Amino acid sequence: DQVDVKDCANHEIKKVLVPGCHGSEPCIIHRGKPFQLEALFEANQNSAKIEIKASIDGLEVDVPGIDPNACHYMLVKGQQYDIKYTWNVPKIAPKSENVVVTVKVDNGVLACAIATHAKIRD
Amino acid sequence: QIQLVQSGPELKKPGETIKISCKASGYTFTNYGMNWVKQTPGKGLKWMGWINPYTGEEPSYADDFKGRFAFSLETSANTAYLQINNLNNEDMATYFCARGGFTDYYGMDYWGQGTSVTVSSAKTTPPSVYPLAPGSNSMVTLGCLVKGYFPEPVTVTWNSGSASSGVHTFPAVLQSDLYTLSSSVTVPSSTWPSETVTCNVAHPASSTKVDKKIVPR
Amino acid sequence: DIVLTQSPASLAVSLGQRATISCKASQSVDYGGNSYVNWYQQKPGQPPKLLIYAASNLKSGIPARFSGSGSGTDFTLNIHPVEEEDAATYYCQQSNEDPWTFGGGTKLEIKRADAAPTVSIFPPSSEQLTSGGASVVCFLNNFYPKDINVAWKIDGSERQNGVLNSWTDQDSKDSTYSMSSTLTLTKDEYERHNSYTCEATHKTSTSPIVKSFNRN
Repeated sequence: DQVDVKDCANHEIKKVLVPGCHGSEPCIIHRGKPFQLEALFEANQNSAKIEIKASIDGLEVDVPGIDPNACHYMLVKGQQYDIKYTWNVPKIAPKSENVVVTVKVDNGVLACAIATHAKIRD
Repeated sequence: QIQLVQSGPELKKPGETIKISCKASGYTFTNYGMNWVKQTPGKGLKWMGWINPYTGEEPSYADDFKGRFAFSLETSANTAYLQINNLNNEDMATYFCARGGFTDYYGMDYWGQGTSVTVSSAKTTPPSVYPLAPGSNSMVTLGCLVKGYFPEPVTVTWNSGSASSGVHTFPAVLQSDLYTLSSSVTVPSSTWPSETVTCNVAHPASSTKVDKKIVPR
Repeated sequence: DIVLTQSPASLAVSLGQRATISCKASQSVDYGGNSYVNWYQQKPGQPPKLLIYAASNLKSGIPARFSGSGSGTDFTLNIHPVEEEDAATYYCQQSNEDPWTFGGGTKLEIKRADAAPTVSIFPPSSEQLTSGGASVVCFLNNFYPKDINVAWKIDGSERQNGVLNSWTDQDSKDSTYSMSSTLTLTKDEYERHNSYTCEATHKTSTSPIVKSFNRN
């Protein structure tokens, strides 16, 4: 159930799980249905607002309906923390086979990742 | 204030096309899918498919409605459309538009009133209205016989809606391509014939309104 | 196709009592922590109205008398206490995958006490006679249960041809049914006899309710 992302910042993230998806192969996001991802990280700060970019064939969109508190789903330097996060995809969301999802989070950024194998369908 | 209002019932001949409309209001139109649903009088509900006003993409159709059916939009007018081509007897049904929840979790929350489509070669015929008065108790029962009309529907009221309790309008029976129904009204024996009792029949397809006073025989 | 089977198809429940309606899906309707089955109520002549979404969520403005439960392939709608206004047909429906499907439905009848019909007969109107027709009408109003017989008599003799009957749907306030019976004849057939009789036979009495008139 682990999938391949890419660390934009300093390697704070160790892994990314998505129910149903495996590695770098097509990860299907069903419109009108919840989308669940489990992330764990070791951030290098003491302290958290969540910011999600997502491009859909190069329509670059900030995601609506994002609960942006990290401590509503979950911290100090030099230790791990686990987060199991759900975004509900609007039924009307555009379909695409070329999607890039970008997620990142007191004095700068905590963690960052880029996933390129999501496909929006149904 | 959320509402979906569909175009009125329609008689179509076999082979013809129909464009049924579904105008929406009270919500941001482009944020919700519009589903179409078919109901045949004998049977139950069949989901026909849906159209996406955010994307403008090609609509999705259930297997039984591929090829002769076209869902479409006029988004500036908050209006979704269902065109059916080369109408056949099996198309004779009521068609509903229904808004999809923002996500699938919320169900199809708001529904149109429906559009009953009649498929027939028989000719539009206005009704003849006959008073049913008792022939020569503390309650008295009177009626109106609404005979020989096509297509459905007719509306029947008593004293313009003023008499609403004690009223039964009966489902129409079709015989030889013409409908017949009756309505009955029950009032206190003191108040008839002293107060007047009038049935109001409308048959929109033939541009007919009739008022019939029930006089004692 | 996800098939949805309702059990029971039809159900008669007394006021204040429980109505339990099952919906069985042919494969799981769960995805991502939710169960994608909704419950609708349809009254005659009206669009379906949503009661319950995602198995167990009561839609706002629907009273808590309605109660949805279940997950996976097994769903239940309970209506408790049942009220007069619940006379309707109820459909489950799945939004897990395309094509979305409805169940065949459950028609809920409200049990009330037995009541005999009020019977009334009407001669053809003079207006109708001028067109060449003559319809004799009998109204059987406000009875329970639905089952009932009408017999037509002309000059004491029984009549089968040209009779057409039409029951109303269960009244949403008093839970009764009503039925009409229309004997249609030509003007000439009509004037060939004198005595016209409508006889209602119903559970409530082994005696037919006889309503009659004479042409003259």
